[PDB]
Amino acid sequence: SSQAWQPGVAMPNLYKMQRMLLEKCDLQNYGDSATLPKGIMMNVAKYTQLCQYLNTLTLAVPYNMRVIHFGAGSDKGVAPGTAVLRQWLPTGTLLVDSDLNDFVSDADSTLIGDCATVHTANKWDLIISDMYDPKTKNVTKENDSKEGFFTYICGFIQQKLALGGSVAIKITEHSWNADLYKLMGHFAWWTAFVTNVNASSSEAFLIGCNYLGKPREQIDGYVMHANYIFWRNTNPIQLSSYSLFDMSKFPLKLRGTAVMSLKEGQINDMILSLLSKGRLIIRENNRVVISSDVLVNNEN
Amino acid sequence: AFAVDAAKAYKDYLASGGQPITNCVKMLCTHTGTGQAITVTPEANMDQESFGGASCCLYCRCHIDHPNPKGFCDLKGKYVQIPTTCANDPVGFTLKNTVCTVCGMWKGYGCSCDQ
Ligand SMILES: C[S@@+](CC[C@H](N)C(=O)[O-])C[C@H]1O[C@@H](n2cnc3c(N)ncnc32)[C@H](O)[C@@H]1O
Ligand SMILES: Cn1c(=O)c2c(ncn2CCCl)n(C)c1=O
Ligand SMILES: [Zn+2]
Ligand SMILES: [Zn+2]
Repeated sequence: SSQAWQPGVAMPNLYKMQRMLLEKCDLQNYGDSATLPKGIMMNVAKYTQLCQYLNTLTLAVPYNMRVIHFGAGSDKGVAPGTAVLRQWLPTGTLLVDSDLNDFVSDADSTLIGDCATVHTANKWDLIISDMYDPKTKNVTKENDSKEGFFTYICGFIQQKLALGGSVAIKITEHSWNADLYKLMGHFAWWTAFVTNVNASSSEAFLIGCNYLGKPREQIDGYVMHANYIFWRNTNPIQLSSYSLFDMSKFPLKLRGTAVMSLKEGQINDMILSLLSKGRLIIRENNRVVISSDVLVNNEN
Repeated sequence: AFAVDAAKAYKDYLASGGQPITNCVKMLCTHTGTGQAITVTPEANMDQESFGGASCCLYCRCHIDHPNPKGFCDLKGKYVQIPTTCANDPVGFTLKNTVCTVCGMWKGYGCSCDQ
């Protein structure tokens, strides 16, 4: 297959339509690693391939675009994914990032704390999350839908994602949530995308493309995660860094997508059609204001 | 009249054999860019590497105030181009060198305004 020259592999539609039972994830290529270009970190490569794949979808790209990035800090105190996102996004794009622990970032603003403390007045055109707790990789206990930060993310999407906006949310075999899959059915299209540099891992990004604010299809999230694992379990993906070497078409094209403030009574089938085609964003174009809650204690 | 002199400390630390600050965030790019020093997007030419700006700022990385009286950072949210021969120490490079105000290249690493 020519998949080695792509940024990664998306879950084929026929796997989405199955009714599998959840099994253990057993990757044939588990523990192998891709050969990264000299001096390039895994997370720079991973986010680069994610953005290369998002370049093939019908993302809305307005003027004064607003992007928020959760789980943006690394063990090293820096924010490699944020740097890639800022490179990818048009210049001037408002980029906010967040993480539980302190880190140094190129974002326009950074919020430190649990994601549940993050509040924004405004809606967003793109939500990226790399939140992950490695304490979920427990192979000895049953693999249930997880809450924690996924509960926050589902609420954040429904309350603060502009109609027409898109999301990419990191999941793994054990780090997933049934309601988040259900919410993919509220976009005009969705997939699970595996980066070719990290194909030895059960990680994927769950991508909802163009938010419709209502269910377009009814997805059982427990069955769909089982369908995802079944796909991974039966389709080895060859580790590949190939796409990293061609950056000439990398920048997200500034489409100047229209932004409109509309009330619920005004979203008709024609509006929904434009939303579905990546041609319309619905939200206010006010000033972007964020905050994080701070718990106050006096330990004396 | 006291203030911590972080730029001096890092210079002396390097001079006595200390290992340069690591984990500066190197970008993928075409390496066909303009070669200018600090840019809104990666601009490495064939002789350069591009890095996330904040990860190459001594003051950002050390969690200390910037010497700008407004505390503003030249690098944060931008990309810095580092000569490949100096990419083992981007923080040391950006600290020690100065950008030409006319052409935007590093003095002595791209700026030809003195010919
Ligand atoms: C895989 S690392 C992300 C690394 C980073 N995105 C990069 O580019 O290198 C996962 C991150 O998710 C964060 N995280 C886990 N649970 C969180 C929560 N409840 N709220 C905020 N961040 C959380 C962790 O602090 C951790 O830094
Ligand atoms: C923890 N863990 C594994 O141990 C594993 C695996 N694929 C094969 N193996 C070996 C045991 Cl079946 N994945 C995806 C995984 O996450
Ligand atoms: Zn700085
Ligand atoms: Zn000059």
